[PDB]
Amino acid sequence: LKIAAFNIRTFGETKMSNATLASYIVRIVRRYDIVLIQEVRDSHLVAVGKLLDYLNQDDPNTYHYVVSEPLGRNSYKERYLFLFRPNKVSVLDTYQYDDGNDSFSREPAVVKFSSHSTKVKEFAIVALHSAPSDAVAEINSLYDVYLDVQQKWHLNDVMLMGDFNADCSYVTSSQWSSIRLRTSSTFQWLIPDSADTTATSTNCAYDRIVVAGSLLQSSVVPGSAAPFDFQAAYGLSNEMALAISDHYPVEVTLT
Amino acid sequence: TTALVCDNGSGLVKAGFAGDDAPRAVFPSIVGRPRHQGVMVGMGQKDSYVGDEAQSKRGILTLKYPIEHGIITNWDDMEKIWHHTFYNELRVAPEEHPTLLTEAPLNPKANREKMTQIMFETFNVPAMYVAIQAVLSLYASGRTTGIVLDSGDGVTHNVPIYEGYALPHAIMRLDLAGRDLTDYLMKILTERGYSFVTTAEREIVRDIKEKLCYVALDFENEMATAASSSSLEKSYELPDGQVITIGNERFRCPETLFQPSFIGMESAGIHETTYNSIMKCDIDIRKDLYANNVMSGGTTMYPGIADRMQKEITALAPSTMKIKIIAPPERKYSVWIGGSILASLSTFQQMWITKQEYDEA
Ligand SMILES: Nc1ncnc2c1ncn2[C@@H]1O[C@H](COP(=O)(O)OP(=O)(O)OP(=O)(O)O)[C@@H](O)[C@H]1O
Ligand SMILES: *[C@@H]1O[C@H](CO)[C@@H](O[C@@H]2O[C@H](CO)[C@@H](O)[C@H](O)[C@H]2NC(C)=O)[C@H](O)[C@H]1NC(C)=O
Ligand SMILES: [Ca+2]
Ligand SMILES: [Ca+2]
Ligand SMILES: [Mg+2]
Repeated sequence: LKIAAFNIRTFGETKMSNATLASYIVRIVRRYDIVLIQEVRDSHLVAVGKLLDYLNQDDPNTYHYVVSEPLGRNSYKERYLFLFRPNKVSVLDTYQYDDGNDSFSREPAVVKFSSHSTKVKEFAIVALHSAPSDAVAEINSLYDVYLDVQQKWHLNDVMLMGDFNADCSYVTSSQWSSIRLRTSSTFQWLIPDSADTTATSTNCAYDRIVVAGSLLQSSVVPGSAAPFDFQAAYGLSNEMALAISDHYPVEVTLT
Repeated sequence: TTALVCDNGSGLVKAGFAGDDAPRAVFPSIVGRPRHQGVMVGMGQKDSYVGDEAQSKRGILTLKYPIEHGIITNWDDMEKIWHHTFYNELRVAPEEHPTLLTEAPLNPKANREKMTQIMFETFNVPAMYVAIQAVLSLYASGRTTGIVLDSGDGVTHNVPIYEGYALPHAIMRLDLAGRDLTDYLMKILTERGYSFVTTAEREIVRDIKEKLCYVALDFENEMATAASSSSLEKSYELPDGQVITIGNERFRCPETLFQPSFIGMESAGIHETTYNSIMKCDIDIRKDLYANNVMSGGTTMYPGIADRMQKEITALAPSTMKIKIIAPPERKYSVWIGGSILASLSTFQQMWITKQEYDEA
């Protein structure tokens, strides 16, 4: 089972209407059994529908979706979009964290999957694209989101993932001690602080995959979690690379 | 016991309670079903969306318009629209309310019978009535004789009415109305150098149409005025905050009603179809039709339109004929208002078809 989280810079109609860029996004999505797409700026779901048209052109059930409404504190809004292959996994349940805009600018989408191909049978994925200027507080808050999932679904097997902005000027070395999601031994951080998850010339581990729960942690293929450098993978110029996104997907495989 | 009034159009449903002065619910006449399998976060799989939610989620839907040129053509989707109207928009139980529905000029009898069957058998309404849209608009203006120009999102009709009787031999239909004007505005703004094509850009163009367009009294003089000065330019601030300027597009767009050739249609304009309709009527009622031209419908809302109609009909009519165009400020809803007045009359209460009558017939 391959799972990814991918911030696609200004994912929307203009980008999906570009045949070249659309093809690259489709190629990347197709790598995964579950993928979380962030920075969806798609007022009428038109770009989401176009992506699904391409993905499902041959077999109409290649991918199914879970999508949020537009989220944000002000006029700038983004959706979370999960795409998944229904033959690999099934969505059992979904919700939007609300305890919401008090704790997150984009309230996390939470999806429960069942998964018969892997050691873990049911697990949740929590999505977050944090506000960079609030990254410490928002990542620390995911600890409370975790407790919520536990309480709601009596479930300890939870993956938290997305563009957490978790490095560089947004989270410095001394600030990790302020983040319960990092300080708690409950969580394994699969994308290390050393990784580069930006397609641009910065060297930042902004994008992250965190796992909680015995079974889930044991399903992870050790060493499989990493950024997917699509510029290298596809032999792209840096300019073509950045036209796709300023971030790489971060991925992980379950066995 | 309060009657409901539902005025179903090609583009918009206008629905509400009889005796109210405006419809409570106005929303697009659209049903959309998802093209792919998935859910909105925290929701179950939906079979379809109706109205505003269908428009705002349209990118992952296939949209259907159950009403075409004012006539109901998809009964399954029309049922969904009515269900949404009763349960979601008005939040009433339909078996508790007599219901007035409206229909287009020249609606086939079989269509009216199907509307009636669905209301009684599917929705279990206790009574109902079907009225002709143009007759309701006339009634709302306080007249029983006159000629109605009704122009909405999908169709424009001229309907002469004599002592409350719409004369079907003289009704004219023009398949050009608001949706065509919006598309033409999009086209000519695009020719100017702007870029308006997406779903969202069409939404903005519809707004520009409704806020800045107007009908020139003398189109060729207005074109010359627009060329010689900036006096007819108007600014419009887009959602993102950038301001654009629109000039002769403001009056070229609704000019299409008088010159359908602007969108490649070979048809007479609305002034000509008005005249032609009056000329199909007995000469002895024409004086009364010319003095009582009532405009109805969203697409008659353009500033200038009444003056330009008065001018063009004066040019066609006998030179001593008294010509009057009546264009009520609330005329985008005047069909619905006429229905609201009628359904709220104690006088009217014996015109309802009851379920008992429907059971006996
Ligand atoms: N102020 C305005 N100026 C110009 N056009 C307008 C205005 N307000 C509404 N419209 C147009 O009116 C149309 C809707 O009017 P209406 O509700 O009478 O139509 P309908 O009943 O849905 O359609 P039809 O009567 O053709 O079946 C839309 O095209 C809308 O953009
Ligand atoms: C789709 O996106 C590509 C990549 O951004 C666009 O290519 C750029 O734009 C023009 C193409 O003529 C070039 O001058 C740039 O150098 C291109 N960048 C790269 C990296 O090739 C392309 O134009 C877009 N296609 C369409 C039709 O919009
Ligand atoms: Ca980098
Ligand atoms: Ca109408
Ligand atoms: Mg680093």
